[PDB]
Amino acid sequence: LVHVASVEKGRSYEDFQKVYNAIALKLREDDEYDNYIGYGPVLVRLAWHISGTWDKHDNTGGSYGGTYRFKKEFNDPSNAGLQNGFKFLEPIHKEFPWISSGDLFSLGGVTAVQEMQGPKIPWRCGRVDTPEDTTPDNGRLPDADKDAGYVRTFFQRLNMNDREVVALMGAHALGKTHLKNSGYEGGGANNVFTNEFYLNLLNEDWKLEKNDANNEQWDSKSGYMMLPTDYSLIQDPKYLSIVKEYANDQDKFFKDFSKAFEKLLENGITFPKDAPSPFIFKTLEEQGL
Ligand code: HEM
Ligand SMILES: O=Cc1cnc2cc[nH]c2c1
Repeated sequence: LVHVASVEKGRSYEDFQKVYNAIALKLREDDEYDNYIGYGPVLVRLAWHISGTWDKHDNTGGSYGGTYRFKKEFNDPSNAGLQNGFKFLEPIHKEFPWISSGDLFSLGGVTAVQEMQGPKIPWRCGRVDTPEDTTPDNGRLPDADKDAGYVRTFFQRLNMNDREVVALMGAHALGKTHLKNSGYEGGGANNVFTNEFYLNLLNEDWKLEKNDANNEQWDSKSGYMMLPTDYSLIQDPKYLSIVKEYANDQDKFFKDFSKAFEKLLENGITFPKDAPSPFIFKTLEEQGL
């Protein structure tokens, strides 16, 4: 399976910056969502889940086809809660009907990260909607109740190594878990992108507890929580070294996350040699907007 990036006809950087801006302005406007967390975290999760279906072996899944728009994927139990992100993006897609679904979902994630003061994430356009029969089956997204060995093996399917996995997981600084969504509850409720995931892992006094859904999760008195898969990053000595690195170097985390997140969003896509270079969008703040 080959998916060649095809730039939306006649579109250039300015077009996608307009879309970025519309997303960012709405992020600013709809500030009440999820007890004032806002839509930032759920948009990042959405971009990851539409990408995380990829299988390097046969190039099925991936962000390219925008298949989350189809009920099989939309209704994946692993995607519970993401409908909020999709609804957020609906009016953006109405305003810019020319953008592909894959481009919109992935751009939503990039916009969210940047607007939440995260690293710049270069982003390339050209994903093309594919038919409903190309929607990957449920069950390609990761379980949270597993250990480091599971996480490592899982991410090999997405062609991610230890450093890429540890960097990507830093997105768990964002937002919170919702019992009704995932069977996990609580967390920092933050909407600012920092390396705090790693500092929390290393610095909090974690207690393995059972939540109201009868699932185990690690909790701190400060009110933070870690999934078993999160906590596995300090149980595995190779992961632990990287956690310590990011806990002690904000810039390095930002740079590595940016690369890994772009890679994640671009897995499965062939970019022609004469495709535009990746765009780096200005934040609203950089634009004085
Ligand atoms: C082993 C890998 C992973 C597991 C098991 C996992 C699992 C979860 C679970 C269970 C939640 C709670 C969802 C809810 O109840 O609302 C969550 C939230 C979230 N995840 Fe992950 N995740 C993983 C990797 C990632 C990656 C790679 C990213 C992005 C790079 C990411 C981004 C997020 C974000 C931003 C949230 C907060 C969503 C919100 O606040 O609504 N996760 N994750
Ligand atoms: O409190 C830390 C925290 C916040 N959000 C998430 C999401 C998954 N794991 C998390 C942990």
